[PDB]
Amino acid sequence: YQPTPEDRFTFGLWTVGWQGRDPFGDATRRALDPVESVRRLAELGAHGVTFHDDDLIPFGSSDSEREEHVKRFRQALDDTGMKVPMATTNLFTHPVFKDGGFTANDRDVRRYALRKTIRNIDLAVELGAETYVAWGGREGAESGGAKDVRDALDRMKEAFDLLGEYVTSQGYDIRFAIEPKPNEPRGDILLPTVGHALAFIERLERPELYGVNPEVGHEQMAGLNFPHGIAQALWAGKLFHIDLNGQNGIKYDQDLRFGAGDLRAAFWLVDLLESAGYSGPRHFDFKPPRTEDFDGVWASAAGCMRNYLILKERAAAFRADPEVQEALRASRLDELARPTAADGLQALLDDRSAFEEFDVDAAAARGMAFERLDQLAMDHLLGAR
Amino acid sequence: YQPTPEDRFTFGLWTVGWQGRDPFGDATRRALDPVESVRRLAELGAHGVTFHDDDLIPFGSSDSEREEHVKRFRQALDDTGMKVPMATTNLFTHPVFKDGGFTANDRDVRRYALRKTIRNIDLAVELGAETYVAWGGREGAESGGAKDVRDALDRMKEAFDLLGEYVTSQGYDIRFAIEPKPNEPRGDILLPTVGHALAFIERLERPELYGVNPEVGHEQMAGLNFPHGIAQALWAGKLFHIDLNGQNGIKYDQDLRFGAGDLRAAFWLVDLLESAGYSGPRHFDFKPPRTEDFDGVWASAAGCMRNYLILKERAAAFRADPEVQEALRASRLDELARPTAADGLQALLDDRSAFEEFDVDAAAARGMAFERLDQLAMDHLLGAR
Amino acid sequence: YQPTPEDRFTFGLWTVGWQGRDPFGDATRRALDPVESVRRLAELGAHGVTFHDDDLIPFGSSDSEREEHVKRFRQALDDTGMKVPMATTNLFTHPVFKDGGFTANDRDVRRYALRKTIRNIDLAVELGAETYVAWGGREGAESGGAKDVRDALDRMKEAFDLLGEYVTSQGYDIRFAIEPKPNEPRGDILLPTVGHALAFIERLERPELYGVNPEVGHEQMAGLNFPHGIAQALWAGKLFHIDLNGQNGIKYDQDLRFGAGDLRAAFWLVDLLESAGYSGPRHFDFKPPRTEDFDGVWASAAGCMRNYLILKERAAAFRADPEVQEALRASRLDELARPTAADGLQALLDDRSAFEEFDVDAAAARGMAFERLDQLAMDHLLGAR
Amino acid sequence: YQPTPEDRFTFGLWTVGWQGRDPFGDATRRALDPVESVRRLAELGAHGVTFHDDDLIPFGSSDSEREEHVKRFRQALDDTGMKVPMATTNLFTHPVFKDGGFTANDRDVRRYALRKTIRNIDLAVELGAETYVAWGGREGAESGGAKDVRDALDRMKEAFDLLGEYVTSQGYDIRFAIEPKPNEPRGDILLPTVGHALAFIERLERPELYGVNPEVGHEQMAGLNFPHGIAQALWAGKLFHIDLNGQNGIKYDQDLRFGAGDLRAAFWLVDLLESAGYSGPRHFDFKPPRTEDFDGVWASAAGCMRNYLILKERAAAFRADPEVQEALRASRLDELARPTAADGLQALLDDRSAFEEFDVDAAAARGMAFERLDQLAMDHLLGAR
Repeated sequence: YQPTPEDRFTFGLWTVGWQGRDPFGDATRRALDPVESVRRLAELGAHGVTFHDDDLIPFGSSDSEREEHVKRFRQALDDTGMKVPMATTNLFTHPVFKDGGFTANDRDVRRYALRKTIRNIDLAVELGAETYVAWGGREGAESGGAKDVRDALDRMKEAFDLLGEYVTSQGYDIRFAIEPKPNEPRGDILLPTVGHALAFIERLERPELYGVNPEVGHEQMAGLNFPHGIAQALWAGKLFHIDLNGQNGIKYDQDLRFGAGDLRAAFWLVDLLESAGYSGPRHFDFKPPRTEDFDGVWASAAGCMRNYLILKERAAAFRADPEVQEALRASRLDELARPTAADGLQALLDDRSAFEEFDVDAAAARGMAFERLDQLAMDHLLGAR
Repeated sequence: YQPTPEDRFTFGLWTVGWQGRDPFGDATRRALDPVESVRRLAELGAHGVTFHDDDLIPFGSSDSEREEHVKRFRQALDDTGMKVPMATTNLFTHPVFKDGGFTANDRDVRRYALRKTIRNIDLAVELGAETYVAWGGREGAESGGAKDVRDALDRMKEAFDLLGEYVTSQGYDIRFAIEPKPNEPRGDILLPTVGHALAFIERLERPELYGVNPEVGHEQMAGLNFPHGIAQALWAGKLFHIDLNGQNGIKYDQDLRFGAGDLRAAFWLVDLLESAGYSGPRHFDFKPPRTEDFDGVWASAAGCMRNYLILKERAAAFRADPEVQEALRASRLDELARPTAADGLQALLDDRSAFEEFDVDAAAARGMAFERLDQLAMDHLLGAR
Repeated sequence: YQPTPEDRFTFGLWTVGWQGRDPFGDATRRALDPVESVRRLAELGAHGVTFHDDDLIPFGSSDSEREEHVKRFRQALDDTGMKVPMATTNLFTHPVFKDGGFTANDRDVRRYALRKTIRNIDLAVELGAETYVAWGGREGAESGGAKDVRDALDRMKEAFDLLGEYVTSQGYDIRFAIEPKPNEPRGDILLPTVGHALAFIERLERPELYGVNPEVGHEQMAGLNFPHGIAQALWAGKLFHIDLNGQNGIKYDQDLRFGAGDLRAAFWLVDLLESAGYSGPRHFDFKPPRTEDFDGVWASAAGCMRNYLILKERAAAFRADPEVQEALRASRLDELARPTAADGLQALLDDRSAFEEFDVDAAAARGMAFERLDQLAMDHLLGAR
Repeated sequence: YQPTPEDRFTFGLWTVGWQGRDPFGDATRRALDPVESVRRLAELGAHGVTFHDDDLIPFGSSDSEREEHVKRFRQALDDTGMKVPMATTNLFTHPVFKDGGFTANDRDVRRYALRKTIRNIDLAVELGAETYVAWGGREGAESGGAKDVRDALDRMKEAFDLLGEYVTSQGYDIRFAIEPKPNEPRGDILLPTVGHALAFIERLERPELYGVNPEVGHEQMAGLNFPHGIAQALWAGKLFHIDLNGQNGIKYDQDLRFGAGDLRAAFWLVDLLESAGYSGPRHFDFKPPRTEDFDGVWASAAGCMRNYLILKERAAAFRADPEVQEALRASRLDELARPTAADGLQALLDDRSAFEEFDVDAAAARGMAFERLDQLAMDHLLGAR
């Protein structure tokens, strides 16, 4: 189950680079030079890497220090053949963003947030990124009176419209993806789920430039079904990027390697992405646990890819199995894909078999056969067919 | 804190009428005649009542039995001055709906679901209802292979488009409101949150005819902030109706009386609805606990209204307090309501005070004063000012 | 992966017999005769069945009807070789138990609860049961003032002491197991977790007669790690029985078949039970989803056993793998099993290598190698070694 | 609602001293000198302060630096009249504790953990502390194979027994309190709830020296009822200390000021503590949100005390109200406090009114009147009587 760059696996600099600082503890690992992570990831079979501005260029860097950090990074990409398909802005770490970036109560902070983002969009484009992600991790509140949410959504819309105006005025081929999260580090975060982010996009001036970048662990922190949220995103044509990791239920954001956490959810996610033909990066936004040394870091990253490729094999075996195809008909998945009333409203109204002469008890007695189908899916996942 | 019909408080027949059957227990109360609930509610100060088809007319009723149930009900409304502002369909109780109504795998069931709904829209209109609610409580799955969610959302869209075609062809003045719930009775329910429902509406043929009917306990079962979800719904112009009750966290749907559960969330919800000038019904979808006899039923219903009116007083006192108005400026709520960049993109790009000469440390050091503001809100809620 | 009666798999009458009534829906299946479930389970390879009094003998049965229900049941057990290793009382379904059985506020109800339980202990003993389970599903509250919890725990202790007095006075070889659940059907249930139940047992007059009967889905409804709770129960010598099913996170009690829900938790549970040599019944307290007809019922039951036997194979393969044994040493699982200070307190106090000359940075730098170990566990679970 | 030192309000150095570093963000406030927090707290009306070793004496301090930090601190206590009723060890921050302190897999780390704790027990005693708290925040695991929980509980028991041996050999008047938490910073933490900690104490060599120190937000992170857990702790005679804060449901540990989060739970907690006559410190383990400057820090701390005193008034008014005393009898709270069968087992067995002639339907029909009682409690909390 060896990955190759064709599998389109990508990683954040901040993932394998996480030093292990948590709310209750100091760093357990030294900082990684981005050039070293690029080389180590390429050896593992990754396709590319992603970055926040502040991961690549230390906050406060002079223009000259900046050019030198970019130059070194670009040499590592050239040396390894690694791509940079996605970039993003850090609008959460510096104290200035303690009440948000785009929806900070302080107007000067909001204007600053926008300028910091625009600087990084120019960098992302230069590096070849196709998607620019926005995670508004500080947009939200711990208390009810601190944030009027209608006014905040006005400010959020204003920020994203200005960014769309900038990209279109520059003629850039880059699209935006909004990354929802329900809470942490704010007590509640605005646009908390895939659904909220999708609904919000429909009110922007140029909705076609924006999609979503959902994350496994994020939707699971609201106890939601991640494959169901991804199916809605695909149905809307808005899955621009996806972030893969593991999460054990509703608690703090664990960022476990992909495959860990809810293993059956990972299976159904892989089945969906592969059968819908999603062609974007498979990006891992995870943290090697702070229990690990560098060897455990690389083992953790390698495990992300391995688990995706194992699940891909099992899902493909499941859908290809004639016994499963027969079970899917037994469960009327074929009838779910047929229109309810392609004959139209009037014909439906006139159809006595739809109501007056519909035998509800006979219909009610038909079993759905879902448990046999689900055990076939279990047997395939476990290699017990 | 006495309600009057002007306060627009409404109740489901199925609320005070709940017999107390739960997953582990038999009914503890006899059935209520709908006419008796209408009279008892009117004495309490309610404005009106709502119904599922099957609450008013027993499933399977002949055409003549039907006319007689409607006649009696209409006489009680005339006798009391009670309105019927909202109605809905039961697409969840009968075994035929065990895999859904609009998104059942069986096509015949879906066609049946539509015809059952249309019959009840004609009734609702006759009774004067302005909103028709749809809660797809059986639309969903316990296992991954049982429901292809893209095909299900196609079927859901098809159902709602047909309903919009029917209403517009009949010239009815009625709008639809989708009621999201994340789980229960299905393991996961499609359109699980306010956000998912809003995003879905934007893909229907006539989005202007559809809004949301969120419920307190429903969003709280996903651990989400209910006032934040309602602010997004209002921002989108889609809050057509609202359902009020109480819920203690992420667990089964408790349907406690309004004010019970998360009391501070109830406060912030009332503050929002009143300050945004929401003019729709305040509907209570709750269950008097099965511990209660009929006297406890009416005490429970009366408590719903009482708690709304107490919270309304406290929220109004909060916003009117000059010391709070001063705290809100101290916290820059006024600056949140001002555009970030009404000067436009180019002026922002050229503004050195937004980046090159922005003093990030001085901005970072400004406290937000949110804790003093939140303690003023606590003191007002508790009458301790 | 074929079960045989030696695997000690057991099922509740009420499991395969569940008619599909939920809070929002009518039954989808006809009632099963207990004799038919005994025969169908035996054909599937089960070892035995369990029952509440009211599953076997309809509530209110005359003494003669009772003897006849027991006679028929006993003939089915004789015909099939099925055992009855556990029994329990229904103290939750009848309206009289709406505020509890042992901790009802009404003293007459509590006395009734005790007499109903004692009648069934005599039956259980006659049928050969070794464990008598108590699930206090109605012991709890929806509101704070309704139940003084200290007085309720006094009543709970009094009930269990009286039961221990009865069993010992009769010379019965039966032990009790308390089954904790955090909520549902009450808003909060007393003794909500394995830990609470264990702590409570230590205050009974004869603690040696009582243990716990934990359930997968129950602990997971509090977001707790089920294998960790079972390890504490085993550590205390109190795992008298166990109930196996599946649950997807914190929500209503789903009662999915075993292996469904959190699959990796099921793996770690099986690893623990098998390696600790638990010798009690593997009992399934699950519900075939109401989507299913009778064929789906039996497929669901068969899947419970199949998934246990697959997980047993994978866990045994994991622990037997020399590469895993080597990983476990790399992670110092061997050092965790050695006493910290068998040399004693004074020697520890005098040992300069434990503090004065302890090199904390060198210790801090050692990686734990947990991620390689966990990927070996994933590869074994998935058959990808 | 002005606190005075008689109200026994205490605060951790690390509470008002929290610099605002979170998983996603840098500090927003400068460090506080402990002497300054002592003075500022005393002006606010606090009774005392608590500390981890590392809050008072920077990790790695030489013996001389140590004596000087203690001297300064002791002068501030003398200058202000502040007490130190509780102390604790930091076994979570330094990287050496990344896999735990008492249950680290590495034996050398465990021995180190013990020696670090013992050094601080001598300090606590010198400073006059009556309770020594242990929060094993790093005792736990992110993956199943990393920690054998039976062996870990052996190591945990061994650590606590050695500490009890030390205290008794020194003749110290200090008792221990175990502080449970379900998760964070480990994926699952050992002894995750009040119940688990209570059950564990019963297996130590000298159980009388150990109790619990539960925290509001901790139990609520498992969705449990905090007042119910405290009632069980009181019932067992094990509530040695308590930590007060606020938490909005199941998510990361928010540490909001007391009264924030679940306000009705705070009310019922205060009612219990006051009516049970708990005489220990009311300690606040909270964090002023990182949005705040120093003025917001002190406002936040003051709000903790204010909210306790408001809730105390309302709970006392509730219990004193003749209309509530009458409601409590209507709901048979008086009958809950009477023994079920003080007449004994045989008399119960012979009592035909307990079964043979018990009218279950008449008993079933009695309403419990809980909703009227709960609305009286709401009216009292809100000052709307």
